[PDB]
Amino acid sequence: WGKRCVDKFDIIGIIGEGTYGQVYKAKDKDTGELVALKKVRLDNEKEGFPITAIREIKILRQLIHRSVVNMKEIVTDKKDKGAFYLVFEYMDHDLMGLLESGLVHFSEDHIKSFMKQLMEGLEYCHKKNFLHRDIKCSNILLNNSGQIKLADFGLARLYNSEESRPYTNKVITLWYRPPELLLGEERYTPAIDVWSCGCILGELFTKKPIFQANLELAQLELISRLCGSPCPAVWPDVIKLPYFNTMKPQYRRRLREEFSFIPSAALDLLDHMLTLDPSKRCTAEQTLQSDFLKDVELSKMAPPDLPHW
Amino acid sequence: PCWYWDKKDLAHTPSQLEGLDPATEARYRREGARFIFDVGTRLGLHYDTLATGIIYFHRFYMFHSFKQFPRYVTGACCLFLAGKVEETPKKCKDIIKTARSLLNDVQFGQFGDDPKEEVMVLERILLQTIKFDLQVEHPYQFLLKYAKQLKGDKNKIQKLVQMAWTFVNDSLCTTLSLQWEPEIIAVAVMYLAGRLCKFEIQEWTSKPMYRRWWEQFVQDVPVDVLEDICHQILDLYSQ
Repeated sequence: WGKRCVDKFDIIGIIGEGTYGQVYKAKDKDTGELVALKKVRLDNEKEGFPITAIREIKILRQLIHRSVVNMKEIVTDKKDKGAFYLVFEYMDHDLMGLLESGLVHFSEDHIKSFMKQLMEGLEYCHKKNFLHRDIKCSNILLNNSGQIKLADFGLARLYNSEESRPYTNKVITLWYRPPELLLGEERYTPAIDVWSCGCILGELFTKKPIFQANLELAQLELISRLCGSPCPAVWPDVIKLPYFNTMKPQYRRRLREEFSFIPSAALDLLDHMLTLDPSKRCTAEQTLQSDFLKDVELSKMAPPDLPHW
Repeated sequence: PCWYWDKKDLAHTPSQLEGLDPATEARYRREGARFIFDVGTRLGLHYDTLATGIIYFHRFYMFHSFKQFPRYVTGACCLFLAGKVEETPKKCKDIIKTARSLLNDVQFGQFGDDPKEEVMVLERILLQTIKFDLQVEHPYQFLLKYAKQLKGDKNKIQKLVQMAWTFVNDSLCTTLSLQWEPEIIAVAVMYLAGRLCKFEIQEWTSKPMYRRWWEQFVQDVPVDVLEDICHQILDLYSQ
């Protein structure tokens, strides 16, 4: 459909300061219900239309999934100094904020229904040959009706299984970054998104992130202390990485030991998601079939106890 | 969004509604498309980036008149946007420099006295006109894909692709991109080049007995369609 309508949206309040413009909260006059508006200005920049926004638009029009934030429309104001607004389906909360407060604790069945929706979204993105390349707790949107959506596709890119594609190194940000990127991998796989989800899966059970460091060398050490040092026995192709011999932290994999409280079915997933070798790591399709998420019937799940703030 | 009209609709474009000669608009589209092709070539751009801009250009003037919007300014704006979409971006400043070198004093007058602001402003309109449907595919992709499934003389098949490639570049100077899908155009230029070189393309397919070889690439396309696309391409060389 045509995307060039005037702001017939009644703005409620500013949500924050996202990429290339403030994000407003509003509700359109005709339909009803809430809507998020990502503002994109042209009068600020000699970029004309910002290219970073262009890739996001090109990707979101091709991703249509129940557990992925879908771009509804693009609207305007109206030789003028106007601005565009990206229309997204409004989500009340995000996983990071809910865990920041000591108010919200998730049951075992909440996490199941959550991890299900998340990985079901990734499988859709990975089958469409897209890398998220920025999966984190803040980029996961959750509403008051149990529904979960994956957001922020700015750093997303197209992937080719023909291995004819070297990409960017600085990806995912430090805390949730896979071991391959920390060692200088550029031609990677969708397995980098799985590692991030693994760092989120463990986060849910521990309320706080599992790997918190300020330096990249330090970050590798934290992963090593829990997942084991990058040995060729555990990871044969680790020697083909530029920063292997220069970032040596040996450690025994004490992952199952430090996550004893986690259920046996849940720990089996967390163990397979957080394997060092990308080629020897669980994929998106595989994680939806593990013990902790294979039987999870979404329609039989009851919505969480999320409070409106 | 549906991006395909018929010749009856093409005979009633916003340009011709303002009293523009149908033969003149055809000339304006030729000049405009070839302009984007030239400016992008001197900047060493991907052949898809060129075609992406041209399709933006053709689609733009299905909703706007040439009498209200100067073609060379719009073409430069299309090429600029296409560079960012196809992720082979060029600075807007360097597009104008290239434009000044190719255009004469009269033609460059369309950019006024501040070409950059003239192009930047138009981008807001261009994005709205194309309804933010940025991603487009071109006959080039399917031309190579279809040709890579032909079993025969490597020398003759290679020549078929070369001529077909040329015809695709020519089709961008026409309203064909507004008429038929890239898959059909890719076939049509193979049909044309085949008939010119007396190549029996069917004898290179899995079923050499069957005469309509193209029915294994595109569905439900009469020989009338392929013949029509040829004649629109052939009249470019005609005067």
